This record gives sequence, C-alpha cells and structure tokens, in this order.
Amino acid sequence: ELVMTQSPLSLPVSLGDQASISCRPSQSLVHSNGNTYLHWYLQKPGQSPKLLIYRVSNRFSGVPDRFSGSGSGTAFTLKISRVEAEDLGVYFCSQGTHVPYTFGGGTKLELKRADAAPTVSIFPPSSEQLTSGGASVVCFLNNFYPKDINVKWKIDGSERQNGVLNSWTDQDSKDSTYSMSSTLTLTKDEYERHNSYTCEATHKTSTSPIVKSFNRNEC
Amino acid sequence: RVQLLESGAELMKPGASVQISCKATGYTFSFYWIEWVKERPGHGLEWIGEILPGSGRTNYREKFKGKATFTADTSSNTAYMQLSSLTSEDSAVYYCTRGYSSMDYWGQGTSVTVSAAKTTPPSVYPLAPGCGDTTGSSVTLGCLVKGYFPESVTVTWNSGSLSSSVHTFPALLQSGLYTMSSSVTVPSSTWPSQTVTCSVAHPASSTTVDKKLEPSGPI
Ligand SMILES: O=S(=O)(O)CCNC(CO)(CO)CO
Repeated sequence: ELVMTQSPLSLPVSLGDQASISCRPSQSLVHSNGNTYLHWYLQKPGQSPKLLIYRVSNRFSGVPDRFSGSGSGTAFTLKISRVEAEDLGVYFCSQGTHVPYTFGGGTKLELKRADAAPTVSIFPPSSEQLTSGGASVVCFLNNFYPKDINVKWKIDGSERQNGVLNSWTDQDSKDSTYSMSSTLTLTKDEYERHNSYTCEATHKTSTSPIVKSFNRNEC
Repeated sequence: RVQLLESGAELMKPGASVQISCKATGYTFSFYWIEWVKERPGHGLEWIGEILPGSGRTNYREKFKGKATFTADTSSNTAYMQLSSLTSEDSAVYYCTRGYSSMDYWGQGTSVTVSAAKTTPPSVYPLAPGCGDTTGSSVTLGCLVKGYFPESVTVTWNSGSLSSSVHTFPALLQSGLYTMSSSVTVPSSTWPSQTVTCSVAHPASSTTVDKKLEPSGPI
C-alpha cells in the first residue's frame, strides 16, 4: 500500500518557535474525483487523536489559526507558526485516497532543553524475588535528554537481548527530561550460572557508554 | 456536537471474540462512514476498515478480512466491530472515527487486553543499593511491581511527601501479566537513616502492599 513517510520523528522546540512537519506518501494522493485526501492530526497522551487540517490545506473548525497545511504530489507539510503549550504531542498525517488508508509514523513535538547525561542505577534481584525462583535485574536511567537512548545488557561480558523489558516516561513537566527503566529477567538457576551483570547506556551525551555493573558473588 | 461513544475496556481470553460498539450522535448516521483504527504500543496507527451505515458497503484492510467484521444499525445509530480468535497481537486501543473527507471526529477508544491470567496482585520487590558500593550524596531507590493483572496499580512513596523526584514507569504487558517500576531519589542524609517505603495499591485485587527500602547488602 501507500506508505506515509513522516519526518522528523522528534521535533524539539522552544515555545514560540516555528515548527514544520513533513509527510511524503509513496505515490500521488489525488483521487479519481479530483480531491486530495491528505489530513493532519494531533494526539495528546491518553487522549484520542484530533483533526487539524483536512484535504491538504483546510483548517478544521476550532483549530487555532497558527496551524496551516500545504503541498502536492508526494510532499506535504504541516506548519505551526508559533508553538504554544497546547500544541505539544504527537502529530501524524493520514491518506484517505487509496484503500487501505494509512498513517504516518508520528512526530513528537516536545520541549528543547540542554542535553543531560542519564543517572544510571543498577540493582540485583531482590532476596524476596530469588526466594520465588525468579531473578530480575533492574537498571534505571534517569533525567536524560534527548529522549533517544539505547540500553545493552551483558552477562559475564556477553551481550544478552531476550527477557528484557524497557519502559519510558514521557517528558517531565518541570525538568523537560526523560527517564527509562530496563529490566532483565532470568530464572534464579540461570542467574546463578553467572557473575558479572552490566547495563550500558548509549546516549548523545557520551561517545562511550555509561556502564553500571555488579558481580553476583559480592552482592 | 458530533460525538462517538465507544463501549468500555475489555479483558478477553485468547481464542474468544469481542464486540466493540460505537454510538454516533450529533449528525446523520447514514451520511458518513465509520472508520476502525488500531493503536498498538510500538506500532503507531493501523487502519482496520470502514463501513457506510445503511448502504451495505465496507472496505477492509486485506489482513483483517476474516478477522474483523463491521456492522451498523441505522435504528440505534451504532456501529460494531467484532474481532475473533483473539490473541496477544490484538491487545490494543481500538478507535472508531467518522470518515468521508477526513477522520474528523474520533471515539474515546476501547482498550482490549488479551490474557489467560486471573486477577493477580503484584509481587513488590525493593530496589536498593548494596554490593559494597559507596552511596553518593543522592541515592536512587525503586520498587519493581511485577506479574499483576489487570492494569492499574498506584505506587506512593511515603504518603506522597517527596516533591518528586519520583519516576513512574508505564506498565508493559508481557505474556499476559503486567510489570511496572517506580523510582525515587533521596539525599543520603535521609536514607538509610530514615524510613523510605513504597506503597503499592492494586484496586482490582483490593490489595495494598508496603515495602520498606533497606540496603540489599553491605554499603
Ligand atoms: O479521506 S478519508 O475521511 O480517510 C476517507 C475518504 N474515503 C473516500 C472514499 O471513497 C476517498 O477515497 C471519500 O469519501
């Protein structure tokens, strides 16, 4: 089908700045009837999406005048003349010309701040948990910016990928930072086959990972 | 004053079928399509299909033919989607929307969660430093809240008296059970000299569990 490539994935702004968001369908959206069914929406956390612009350039009732859309062919653009606090959230485009209708992957409009390295804390399994035969190793990576971050687990120096659960917070209202929790779960049996457990955080603020580790024998 | 009102959250066993409703008010029902959209964490938005009430007309996304079935009742102004043979891939928020020349009004969404689990209170595990490490001027503590069903727990750190400092990491469903975590950062002057407790409420099992945070080994 028609793939809707939306850029950027993340758009940091200061309130008052202009913002521009791009949607490029993988083919023309002009319907046989002459209409171009390309639309823009904003979704706020835990709310449904809301329409902003319909058929390329038409501002929907109740939508602030600072929103506008334009474009043609395979290049369409949503412009916000001055970003206000009510505009933060996830933007996406949809096309309704070709079945199946498709959506862009989203653009997160968020607040720009100074880069901040994560505060990284690692914890071995609880005595309480090991008693039940389980073993979850937890790594918090707190108060970092930008949101983009990667966590790698190593067991005795070897990378491990399966059994990992990652969860991110939304941008902090006071800090404008992000945090993430990464949990490696193994059986108590497997946990006991190894000594060194390491979480490594790769983030813009370092050319080398922030590494936190422990050795099971000493915990 | 167009409104689309969807049915409530569903908790379904694998292999079951569910029917989601969508009651339209504020416009002429047979004049617009009803669109069905799937919002799955880590995926974005995926269109399922649309129905034009009263006309016999539908368009389905190909991979949903055989899986989703749309009906619409022009007497009650209600549209329905049935999803059959439910699996873990079907856990998502489903939206209905009006369609015709944009998805101009969206329902509030219906959460469907697919699991074999019974109501299960969480296991609450303390996350505190140990391993012979030396604490800095601030210490990060946490609670891992694992293996619960269904959603919604609340973690409170000693009554709420932090001025957070607290990070709440959104739950993730894996293998039919939820897991979340919560961290707090306190000055080293306050802990472990004074008591830090995480209180974890799970209204669905009518349970509350308090864990006092203590070192996990030598500090
Ligand atoms: O633009 S949307 O509101 O997503 C649906 C448009 N569907 C039509 C169907 O024939 C165009 O392809 C117009 O009603």
